[PDB]
Amino acid sequence: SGFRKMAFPSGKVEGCMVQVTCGTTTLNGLWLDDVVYCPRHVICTSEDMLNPNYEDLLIRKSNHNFLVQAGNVQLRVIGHSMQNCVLKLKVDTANPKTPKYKFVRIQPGQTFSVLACYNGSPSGVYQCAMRPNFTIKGSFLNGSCGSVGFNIDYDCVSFCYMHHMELPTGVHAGTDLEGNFYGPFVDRQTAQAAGTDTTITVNVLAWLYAAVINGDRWFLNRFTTTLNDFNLVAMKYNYEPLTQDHVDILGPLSAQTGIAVLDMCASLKELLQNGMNGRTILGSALLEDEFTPFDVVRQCSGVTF
Amino acid sequence: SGFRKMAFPSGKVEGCMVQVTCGTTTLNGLWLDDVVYCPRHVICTSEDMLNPNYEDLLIRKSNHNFLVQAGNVQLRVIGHSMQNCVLKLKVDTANPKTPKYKFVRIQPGQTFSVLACYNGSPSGVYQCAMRPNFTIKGSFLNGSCGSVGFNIDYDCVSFCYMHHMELPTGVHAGTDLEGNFYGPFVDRQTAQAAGTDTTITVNVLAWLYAAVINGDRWFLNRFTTTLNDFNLVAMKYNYEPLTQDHVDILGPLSAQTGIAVLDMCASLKELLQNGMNGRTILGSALLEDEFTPFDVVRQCSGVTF
Ligand SMILES: *C(=O)c1cccc2c1CCN2
Ligand SMILES: *C(=O)c1cccc2c1CCN2
Repeated sequence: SGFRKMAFPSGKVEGCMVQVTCGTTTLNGLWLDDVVYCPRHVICTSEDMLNPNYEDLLIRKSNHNFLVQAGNVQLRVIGHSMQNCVLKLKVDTANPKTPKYKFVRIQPGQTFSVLACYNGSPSGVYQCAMRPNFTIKGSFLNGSCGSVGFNIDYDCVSFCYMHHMELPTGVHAGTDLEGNFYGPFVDRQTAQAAGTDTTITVNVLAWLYAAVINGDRWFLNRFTTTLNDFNLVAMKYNYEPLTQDHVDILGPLSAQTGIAVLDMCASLKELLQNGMNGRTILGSALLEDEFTPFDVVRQCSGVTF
Repeated sequence: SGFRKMAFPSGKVEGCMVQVTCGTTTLNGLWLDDVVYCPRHVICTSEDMLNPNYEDLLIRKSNHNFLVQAGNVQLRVIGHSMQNCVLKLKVDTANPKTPKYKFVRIQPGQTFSVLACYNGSPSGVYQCAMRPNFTIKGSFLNGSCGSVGFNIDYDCVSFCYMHHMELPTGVHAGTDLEGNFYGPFVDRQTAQAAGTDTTITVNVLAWLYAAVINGDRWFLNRFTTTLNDFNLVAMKYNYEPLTQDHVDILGPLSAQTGIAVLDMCASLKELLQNGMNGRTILGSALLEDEFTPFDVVRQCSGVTF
C-alpha cells in the first residue's frame, strides 16, 4: 500500500548525459549511439538573443567549435546538423551505455520522468505531466537546458522531452527529441506566455481510483451521472472534457474496484461542488491530476523494468 | 524555478539490486563488493511467522539453500551470516558496479530516496522522510522487501534504509543496512502499530523558505516570535519542538531570503492558527514537511553528482 509520485529508475538515462559547450554557452546533451542531441540554443551568443537566424549561426560553425564531455572524457565531434530546434552532433565514439530506446511525441495529460542535469551531471529525478497548455511544471535552474524527460517500457527508454526554457510564470517549455516544441513556443526571446491551463480530468479520476485501491472511500456516493451531465460540470470548473476514450481507458481500474466510471464521475462532481471539508485524499488537500490511469495500475500492481 | 519532490538519480543503486530466494520466499537484496544484504525474513516459512528463532532457522540452512540472481546471472553463495535483522550472503563474485558507498543510520526528519524493487528489478524511485514515529509513508507492494533507501553525496551512496514490512495503518517499517530497525518494530507477526506521529517543524520552515525563493510570499507577515512562544503553539498543533540547532541549520535559507528564522516562525504560527483560506503554497493546500533544509538548498541552488 501507499501512493507516491514515482519516477522511473533513471540509470539508463544517466549513462547518456553529456556536457556540450559552444563558445561561452554550456548545457546538457543526450548521447545515443554515435550522436549527441542538444538544444540548438547552444550556438547562440549575447549578440543574438533577439530573432537569431539559426541556419546562419550554424553555417558559421565547425566541428571543433563544439566541445562534448562525457565524464572526464572529451568526445570528438565529426559532424553537425540541425533538426527543428535540436542540434545533432555526430561524435567519433558510440555510447557503450546506449539503452534500447525510441523517441516519442506525447499528448497532453501524459506523464514522464525528468532527469534534471547540470553540466552533463544528473542531479535529481521527478515526475511531470505535459499540461493541456503544453507546458510542464518542472524544477529547473540555469544550466538545465537539454535535460530530458522519458518513460520506460520493459527495457526500452521512450524519450519524450528535452528542456529548453522557462516562461514568465515559472513553468517550462521544451521539445520532443526531434526538436519540435510542445505548444506554440519558439526558442527566441519574445513575449510568449503560457496559455490558460485546465485540469486533466481522466487523471483525477485515475487518482480517485488509486485512493479507493488504497482504502480512501469517504468521497464515494451512491449516485451516477451521464457523460454529458458530467462534462457540463467539468467545463464550469475548468476541467478537460471527458471522452468515451477516457472512459474505456479507465476500464481496468473500474473493474478492479467495482466502481463504474460514471459512478466515480458523480463523486468527482460532488467534490468539485462541495470541496473536501477539511478531509484529504492520498495525503492531498487538492485533486491531483498528474497520475495517468497507467501510472495508477503500475504502482498499485507493481510492474518493474 | 519550480519545486518538486525530487529523488536522487538511482543508477548507482540499480546496479546493486539482486533477487534472493530461499525455499518458497523471494525478495530483493543489495549486492556490494562480494556481499549481498537482504532481510533475514527470507529464511522464514509458513510454519514460522509467529515468534521464529532466527538463529535456529539459520543454523539449519546451507549456502546452496540461497539462490541469488543478478539479472540472468546466478551468483554462488559461499558464506552466510546474520547481523541483527539482515542476512549477509558472501558470494563468489564482487559486484563490478559497486559504487563508492557507506551505511548510515538516519535521524527522524531526514529524507531519502527509495528505489522500489520487485524480484531484483527496480520499478520506481521516490522521496521519503523518516517520520518522528520511525515509520515511512512509502509505496510498496508484496515482493518489495529488501528495497533500499539512500542519499547521494558527491559520488558516494549513503544507504540508510532497507524495507521489511507494512504496518496496519499502511505505513512502512524497516532497518538500517546493519539490520537495526528504526523504531520499536520487530520482524515477526505481533500487534505492533505505529505510534502517534508529529509534523517535522524544521522541514515545514525549510519549505516555506523554498516558497519564498520561488516567489510565493502571501503568507509572510511583519511579526516575529520567540522560540519559546512558537513552541507553545507547535505543541498545540502536534508539531515537533523547534530547537536552536534547527534555527542554526536554517541559517543559510534565512540569509538567502533575508527573512529571520523567528520571523518565518511567526508566519507559520499564523498559518497554523488561521489556515490557508483557499490559497496554496508551492502547489500544496497543506503544509509540507518532507523537505529538509538541505533538500531546499540543493534544489533551489542546483548541486549535482
Ligand atoms: C536552453 O536550451 C535554451 C533554449 C532556448 C532558449 C533559451 C535557453 C536558455 C535561455 N533561453
Ligand atoms: C520482508 O522482508 C519482511 C520482513 C519482515 C517481516 C515480513 C516481511 C514480509 C512479510 N512480513
